[PDB]
Amino acid sequence: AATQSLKEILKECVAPHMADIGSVTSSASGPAQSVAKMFRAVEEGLTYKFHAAWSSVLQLLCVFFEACGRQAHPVMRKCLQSLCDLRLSPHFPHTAALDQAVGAAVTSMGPEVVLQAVPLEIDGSEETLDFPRSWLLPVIRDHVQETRLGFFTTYFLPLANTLKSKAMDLAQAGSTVESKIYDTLQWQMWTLLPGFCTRPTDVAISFKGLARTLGMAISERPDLRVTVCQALRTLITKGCQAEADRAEVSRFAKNFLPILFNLYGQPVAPRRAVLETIRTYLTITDTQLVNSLLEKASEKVLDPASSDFTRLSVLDLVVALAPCADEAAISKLYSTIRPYLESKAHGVQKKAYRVLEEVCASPQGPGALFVQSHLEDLKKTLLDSLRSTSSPAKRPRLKCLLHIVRKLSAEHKEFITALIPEVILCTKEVSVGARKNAFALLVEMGHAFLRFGSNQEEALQCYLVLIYPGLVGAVTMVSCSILALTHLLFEFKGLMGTSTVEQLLENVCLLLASRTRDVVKSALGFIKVAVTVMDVAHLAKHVQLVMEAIGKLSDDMRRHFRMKLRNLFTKFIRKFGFELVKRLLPEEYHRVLVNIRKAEARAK
Amino acid sequence: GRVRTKTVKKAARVIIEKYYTRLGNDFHTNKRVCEEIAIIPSKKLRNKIAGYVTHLMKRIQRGPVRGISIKLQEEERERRDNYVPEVSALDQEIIEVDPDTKEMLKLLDFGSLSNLQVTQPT
Amino acid sequence: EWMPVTKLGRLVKDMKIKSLEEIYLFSLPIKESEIIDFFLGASLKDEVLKIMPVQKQTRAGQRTRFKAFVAIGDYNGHVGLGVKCSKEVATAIRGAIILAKLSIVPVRRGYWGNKIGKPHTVPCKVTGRCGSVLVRLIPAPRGTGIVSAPVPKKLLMMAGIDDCYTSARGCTATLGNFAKATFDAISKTYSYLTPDLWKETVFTKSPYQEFTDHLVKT
RNA sequence: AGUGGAGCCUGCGGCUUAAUUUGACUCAACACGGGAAACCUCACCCGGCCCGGACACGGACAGGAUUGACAGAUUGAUAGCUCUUUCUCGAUUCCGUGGGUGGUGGUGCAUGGCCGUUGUUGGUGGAGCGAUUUGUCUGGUUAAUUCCGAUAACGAACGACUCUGGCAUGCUAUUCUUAGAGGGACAAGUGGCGUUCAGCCACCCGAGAUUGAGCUAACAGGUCUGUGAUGCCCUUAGAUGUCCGGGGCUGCACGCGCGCUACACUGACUGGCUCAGCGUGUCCUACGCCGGCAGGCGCGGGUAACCCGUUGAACCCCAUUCGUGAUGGGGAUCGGGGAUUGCAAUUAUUCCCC
Repeated sequence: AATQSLKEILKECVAPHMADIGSVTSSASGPAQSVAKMFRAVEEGLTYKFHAAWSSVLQLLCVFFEACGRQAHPVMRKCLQSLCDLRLSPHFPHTAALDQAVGAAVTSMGPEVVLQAVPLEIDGSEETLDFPRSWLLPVIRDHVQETRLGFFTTYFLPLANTLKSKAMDLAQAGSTVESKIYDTLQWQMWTLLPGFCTRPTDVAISFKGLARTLGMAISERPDLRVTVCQALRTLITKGCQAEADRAEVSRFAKNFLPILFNLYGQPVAPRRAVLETIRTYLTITDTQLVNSLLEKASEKVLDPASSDFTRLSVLDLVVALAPCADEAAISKLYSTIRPYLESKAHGVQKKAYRVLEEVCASPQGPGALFVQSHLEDLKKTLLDSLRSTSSPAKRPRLKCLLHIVRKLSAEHKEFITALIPEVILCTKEVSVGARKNAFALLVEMGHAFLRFGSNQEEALQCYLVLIYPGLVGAVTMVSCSILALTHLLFEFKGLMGTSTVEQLLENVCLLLASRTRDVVKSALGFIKVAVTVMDVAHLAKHVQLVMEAIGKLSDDMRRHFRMKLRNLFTKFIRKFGFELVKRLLPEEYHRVLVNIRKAEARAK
Repeated sequence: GRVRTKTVKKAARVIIEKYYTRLGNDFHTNKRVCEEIAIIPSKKLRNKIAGYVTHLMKRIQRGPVRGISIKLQEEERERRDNYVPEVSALDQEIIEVDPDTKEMLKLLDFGSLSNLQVTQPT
Repeated sequence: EWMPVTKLGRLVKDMKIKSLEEIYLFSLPIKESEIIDFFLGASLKDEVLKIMPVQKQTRAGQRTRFKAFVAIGDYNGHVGLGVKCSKEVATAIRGAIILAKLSIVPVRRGYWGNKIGKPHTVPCKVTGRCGSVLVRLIPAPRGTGIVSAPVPKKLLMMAGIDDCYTSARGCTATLGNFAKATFDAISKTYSYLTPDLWKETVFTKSPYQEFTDHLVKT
């Protein structure tokens, strides 16, 4: 109670008044001296006499730091030294709380003043191997967000460079334990840079001192590269709020793009981190350099004297460059990519479909203007390339169709009713990502037909009678249609109209009589979804038919699908009486039925 | 979902307890060093151990550096196990030999030995 | 489902060892009963020689247990003998069956007079001894059958011995000693050397040395 | 501190009785059966009404078989379960004769229903033909086959399972068909949510970030009333037959034991003083009046940290009388009255006063 109370005064009474009070020193006069008395009392409450409230005391110091660090910094260095001293105990059960408190102090402060308070003793050449303040580097990594980058340069570049040099010097010297420890220490020091890139205050002047250093660290220092990439990504994701900062990042982007392109295009490496960095770093650069690099990449792809790995790497660069170009470059790239959709290489078709997905991904900008400019040609090409699409290329292509259904006009029903069986066959595609995309695309046609008419229910009835014949043909595509209806029954629950759903349920029972295991499994999934979704009052009319249908299934499919029947019996027994299902089922199922009761007995 | 098994955990635990020095940040170098350190017959659980050692070394590297320092006797026990001197202890300048051993060497055709010294029993 | 532990069991599980006699050729210990159940299998018949109760003396009191003497036999080939004491009679019986499968030995069959047809009797008179019990088996002419007490009659019929003369000495009233002695004699059929086996033995490769490239894989 | 000695009360034996209902006999027999029994609570005793099967045979019944019943007379009981009154009720029958014929029977045997999860000694190895032994132990330690360690012993008990596909321009007789082997996928990487550790979500790359095969049965985990044309023994000798009235359970020479009050002066009587807690209540009681006192009368609160109730307790403290004796200590046992509780207190229910 006292901890919650003191936290409430620290959060509500003193926290909004930092701007009026200002910085406090040891010789304050007004309410700043009262804040000094606050911290003196809460620091005196840290000694050995308490020894049991230390979780509460350390939480109080944590909230005090995150409340008042920025303007109470001259006085708290003694308590930071005391907190560093407390972690030197033999058995300290409050290590996590102390780490959280020091991290809150660093977050309110920044590393410079707290390193003035408790210095790192890993400055170059040490005597022993037991570093007592090794937790400060994880604290700084996890909790630096709002400091200056120039301190990171002028402190963490030379010392980490000397530690790396000492580690490699000891590496040819035979000692392989100290070298590994120093390499781990310098790699931990290089992981602080994403923390420093969070919200810098002088990134408009200090980024000039790190451009060549980050370039050489991403060029000939592989062990840092991922973190290096992450650092730049982290910077962008929360550091281009101002305009001079973004101007500096573009001015150095004109140097960083060839380096990142050369590292991505080299043979063998963390290619996907470099690709994500390239994607974001293209989303924050000027369009003329985008057009120049896109033209160079198109020249590299169209060159027949390039290897397949080089061609695929430059196609990945084309994928990255595609959403950030202007209308003319996007149109020319689309004209170049369009003949590649019929290529017999699955990789080339996959990259072309990824380009088509990426250019249609932007909801605004030159991609959207390209979509509204070339919708007819895109529809004709995507309907023409339906027959010769490879199995991996199904996964991005559906997403591209997704990106052209979300802004589709009313006079487009033929395109949808031609795409539907491909979408169902992709709901039973090999790739799980393709299955997820096909399910989301069926949902997207479900939403898209809710915009072409005034009444939603008859529109969904039309959407269903467009997919009803799929329950008639080949066994695998009937199972496809049952899975499609199983997915569709989950989002538009009442909008189909329960009676119609009931009819579908009855049809499912006929398909429950099939010999194939996949059709039976899909029917069981549909029955589970229907039991979950549609109402018990309309279930009670249709309990008997479906439970008779699952009753006379078989011995083999009963034994194989015992868990799905167990869950169905569980749901039916939960939603109705145990005794009705007990009489109306055949003999053996009774035993399975009774087991559900102790769940209802012993989950309580 | 997916959960790790006990066998992969204990084998990875022995591997990290023994040869922490050789392991690195990349995955397939961990896989090949785990392949060449110990005897693992099947590929799948070997890849599972490689993934688990990669995860735990990423976890250990984040941890404050002191676990790594206390791994110091392992190499000394290893360097002691493989210590040799600069000069062989069996390469002695003068070796004392019984008269009967000298007769045995003479009868076994090594009568022209030069490092031998015959000490009579006094 | 059988998951073998020994190298011999792994070779038997695969198609590397074709017959049980190969294991008899190199005198290897058989430690898994599934090897016997794999090679002989359905041809094995088992007769319980004796079920008898004992009161084992423990500090809680005398507790009743059952001791089972079980002879198992592939006719026209192989026999084993097993003794097991357990809490339950079924547990003792199945333990004795397992123990008798582990002790399957092959028996030599010869001819009494001229050698026309399949061998029917023992090749020579052999003697097995167990705890003052002596069992002597003498070759018999065709059609005589096994002239013996009922217990060695059971073991000799399971051995595929069609006919034999028997002479027992000692305390025959104890069944285990008597069965173990006749088992010892029908093992000494292959322990005996005749002028038939005078040719120098050509040494083949052992299964461990022949299928070592398969055994390193598992 | 006592008990065992005394009075009273209760328990068990014993003795009485028509009955003094009953299991247990040195802890687990001894205020256990919630058993503080006046009717029930009772298992005991003395009496008195009533009827007690189906089937077969023989009678009566529609010229009522039988059911129901107001008033009055009886017996120890308002007995239409008898008489006066015989009035209604329409087959729902009741009168004898019988029978190893028995059924709301008693008891045993065999096997099954209702619920889920998937210190002892084995297993394997060593010794002995075998009973057996080793494990389960020199030492130290521990409540202990525990722990440290030694050691012919090692391990134990009381769909997260196994296999496996997509892609190979690779090896093998081999880019289009083959079938052996070797690769490749491991949550590997990224971003968020996360005890910052278990995990979750989504995504890039990737052929594959999960596509297919195999796994009612077992329980000693609990526990309980169905099947047999089941064996015996009984069945106007009711496996406690229902009801009615009255008794008894308390009776008392005596043994073995739990308890209460005492033998007093560290005390008994009288007056004044001042302090609790665990708990209770729709019977707990506040207030006033009539009362010597038990108690009555009129009124309110409380289905409850509210009203009883600041729970107004007793020992203890301070003053009075007594003064070493069967005493004013101790109160049993008796004689009279009065008032409540309850259909009923006579064999004293309880309380009050001489």
